[PDB]
Amino acid sequence: VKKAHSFRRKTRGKLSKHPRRRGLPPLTRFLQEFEVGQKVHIVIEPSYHKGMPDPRFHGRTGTVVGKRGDAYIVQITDGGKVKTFFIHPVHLRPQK
Amino acid sequence: AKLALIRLRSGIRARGEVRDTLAMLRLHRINHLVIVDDTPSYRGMIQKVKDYITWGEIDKETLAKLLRKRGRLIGNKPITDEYVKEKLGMTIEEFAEKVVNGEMKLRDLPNIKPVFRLHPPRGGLKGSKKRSFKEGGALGYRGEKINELIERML
RNA sequence: GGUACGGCGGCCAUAGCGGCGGGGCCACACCCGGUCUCGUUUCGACCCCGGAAGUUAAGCCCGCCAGCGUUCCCGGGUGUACUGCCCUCCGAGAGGGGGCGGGAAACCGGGAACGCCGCCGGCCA
RNA sequence: GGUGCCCUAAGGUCGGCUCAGGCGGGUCAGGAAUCCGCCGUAGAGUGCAAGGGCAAAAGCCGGCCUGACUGGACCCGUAACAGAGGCGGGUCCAGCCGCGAAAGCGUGGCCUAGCGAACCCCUGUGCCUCCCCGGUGGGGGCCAGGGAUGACAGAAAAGCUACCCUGGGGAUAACAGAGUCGUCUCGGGCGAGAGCCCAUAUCGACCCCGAGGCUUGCUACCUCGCUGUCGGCUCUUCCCAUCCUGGCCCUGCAGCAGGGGCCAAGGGUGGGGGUGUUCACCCAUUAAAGGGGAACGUGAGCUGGGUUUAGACCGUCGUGAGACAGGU
RNA sequence: GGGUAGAGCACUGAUUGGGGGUUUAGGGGGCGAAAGCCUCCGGCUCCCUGUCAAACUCCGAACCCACUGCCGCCGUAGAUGGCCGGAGUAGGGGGGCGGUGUAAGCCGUCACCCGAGAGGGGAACAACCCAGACCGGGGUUAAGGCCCCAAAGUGCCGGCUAAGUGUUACUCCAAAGGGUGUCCCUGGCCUUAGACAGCGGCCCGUCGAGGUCAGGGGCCCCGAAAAUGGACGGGGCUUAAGCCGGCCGCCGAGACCCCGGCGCACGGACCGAUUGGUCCGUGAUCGGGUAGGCGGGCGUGCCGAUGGGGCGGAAGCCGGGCCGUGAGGUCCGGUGGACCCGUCGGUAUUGCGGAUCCUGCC
RNA sequence: GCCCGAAAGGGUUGACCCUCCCCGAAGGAAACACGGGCGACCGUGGAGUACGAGGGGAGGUGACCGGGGUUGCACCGUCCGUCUUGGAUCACGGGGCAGGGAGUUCACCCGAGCGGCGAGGUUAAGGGGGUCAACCCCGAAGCCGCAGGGAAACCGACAGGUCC
Repeated sequence: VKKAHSFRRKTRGKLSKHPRRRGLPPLTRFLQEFEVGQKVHIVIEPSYHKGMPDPRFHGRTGTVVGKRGDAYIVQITDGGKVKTFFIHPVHLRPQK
Repeated sequence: AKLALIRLRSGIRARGEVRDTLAMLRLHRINHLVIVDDTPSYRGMIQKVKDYITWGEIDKETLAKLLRKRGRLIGNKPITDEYVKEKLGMTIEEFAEKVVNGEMKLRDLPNIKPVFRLHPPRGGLKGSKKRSFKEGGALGYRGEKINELIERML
């Protein structure tokens, strides 16, 4: 049967943890800062449900083009299209 | 070192990546030969096209013969001792010796075409086009034995 | 310069769990009371308040133990299982073989490991 | 495997605490449970499925509250890449507020299901407007909420045709062909054993390996105005997987006979009764009265009994018109 | 960044047997004076042994994806990209991968081919092998092949097969189980007398030289029955014209090399009544094509202009030549007896093989 | 191979054919002298010679050639149009010949190739003249544009300040 895409479809593994992390992350990640032009990996922490991008884009690398509130504005390319996301720094990781 | 690559097989019934890599190597047609410098970035592409080409390490005398008999300039004009002696200060044997053992690039000749277009081998390929040279066939890595084949194709 | 002293942290088990043995100006705890601050759907036990007669026994500090768990290394297992590309190779078929490239898991034997780093303070002399 | 809900708390926030089970202690029939200690990485619990997440909590126990609000902006998904009305979610700016010592959090439910265009209508709210001008009653417009289309991107909606018609279709059934062989038919391996005793004269379990495409099914490659017909009569030819006729072998072969096997397809294999029958059943003879293939051979060769076109009767079903892979 | 293959039992759930400890959640009885102090078939917690997972994971590839820098390729002869406009396409198939299904098939996926793709081979063959095609010539190779049909070997060396087995890369080939039929590699027990073969009650004289049991491989044999007359493509082939392990020369495409000719694309120079032309340069990186888009040319009837032809014979018709890729143009001869053509610019009932097309003739 | 010819095609101002000299792309021999290999064969030198598409020259000869009709031998070749994944099909249409026979016109909208005027552009109906359906002059009514936003009442802007 045909089934539409939703936020948590086929996310069993990708939004799961190994049972030796299991909880609140350390706080450096919560308190990261970023500059415009910095490349960032999109890596979702499944224990924090605010500022969560669609898991479809988990594993990609984008560029920061600004801030709004505590969230950063990240651009990616999907085909020819450019897409824009508001992501909490906990779901992000810098390149290098 | 300098590697000589000869194209042996058709691209009908090959994958598009293979076709594109051969085009990047300037090996568009059968029985065409290119000279390349040995590096990881070229070795990867060779490994990708391994089943459509032969390759090996070329020698200075064979390179000089090849420059004299099949070397061409823009316009498909042939290369001559006088042209060389003029635009540079060597003979062909000296230029090719250098090119082989470093110290000069082929491109250092103005208006030199990078593709050597050969004729098929005298007496035939002495192996099957469907197999590797090591197991008795024609395809893949030779060594100094690529020079024997070039001479038959020259 | 010293101190078997303490506060705020980082990396989050090579740091844990457990066992053994040692210590007390300063310090850190346990300890006695509860009128008052706060409170016990009953107990001043726990939280809070007031202070030290008194204790090194516990926590804490110090050193050790390879017992459990954890991470790393060398060698075997083994270039084994699996696998990307090509094949007028085999085989009735399934399924296998050859060339060029990648490459485990269990298990076995032998070694390292019973935390590392940052900031400011206190006390003795 | 679940939803088309439920909750003034199961919503917001602050504080404090830690679960299931097991063991050892006591009153108790299974005892549901109340009491004490230890161990104990979550085995518990969470408004609800499944998966994910969570331990000085996102769980338990309490206290104060109503951010389950107003005005607006930009993003993601449904619908990758690659277009979308409506729906859902995210990040913020202001306003007015809640919890809190404060930092902070709060735009319902720890995350992902719980619903819906145009046109018309009802309610709230304050403004614009109605044909020369000005009043009164009434009407129209802008904004917000609500009333439904589950065939859920949304017609207001029951049947028969055998008296049937048109346009088309092998994109799609009946039939011959083609494919396949579960099923079927015909075999085999081993040997449980049965046979006075003796595995294999004869019979051979349960498991395992195959041939054929003449039995039925499966599929949908060919053919929709090629011929669509079953059976019988007539006429020709082919196979052997042999009933009789010729020749042999073993036997639980005395003879007469039987049983089981090998070679062999040159010849034979008939006549009648009831039924449309093929088949099957029966009778008298007979050396025996074998079976299959050839578009289930053979309707530009015959027949037309059967095969529910148009007429008619019975039964049954149906309000009825009518129908019946039922009969006449 | 990711949990597939593989692997394993650390979670969830399945699953054999033993050796022990608590005994009982519980019906059976036994000495059961009665659920009894105590045991029997059974539950709980260990240890050793043996098995599993599409909806399990203490582990964990090959591979794929995004991004950074470099190598390579494309790009000022203007890419990537954006705007405007014109479409066609909504029945796909072969081959490889997955799920389902006895299977044939059904449903998806990759995007090499057929569709829309000539030529050389496989006997003929949509998609299996070689190889992508302007024209005229000369050469070398590919796939495969070399007894005759049929271009090129009755080719060479070592060995196997006796069944016409075979003479089949694929499209288009029957097993479980048996035979030591023959050629080979191994391992144990025998062997100065062993396996029988004879005279007699293990052996003396006997024969005297190798024998016997096990495992393994190569080729073949059995298992193996159908309908018109017949298929390694045919003839036929047996130290092969079959098979295995290797080798040596030849034949064979439109592919590759060379010479000449045509066109296209881009750039440039020059000459022009105006969508142009002659020439030069570059082209290993231009030269197949269905639906479909774009560019330039040929032909037909009438008008405004311009140049012309015709009784010393127009149009039309029959037969022949030359030019032109070509659609077509023009000349010669014959028949005929009154009108016709070229160029520039406009206009249109403007081009037929087919509609079970229409009218007429045969 | 048999047959026929016009002269529009060519040709005695030289058809065809024969021999010799020069240059020659890619490609490329053999005999022969030695040697390697059990052999089928190979290497060396002969030799990049002799040849070789083609590009030029010189002499002997003296009349055809190109073409056309029909036909023999060898090699190759399953008609045309159509839907269809797939056509020589036992899928549909298809005896022969000649003439006929299918993207037209108007109104509105979107674009383009060119041309005229230009902050303005353009006339309609109609009228006047003439050599009278052709030609010349007049005629801006209206339409688009020059300022928009807003349901409506209503309100009502940079003819240039900075940078790449």
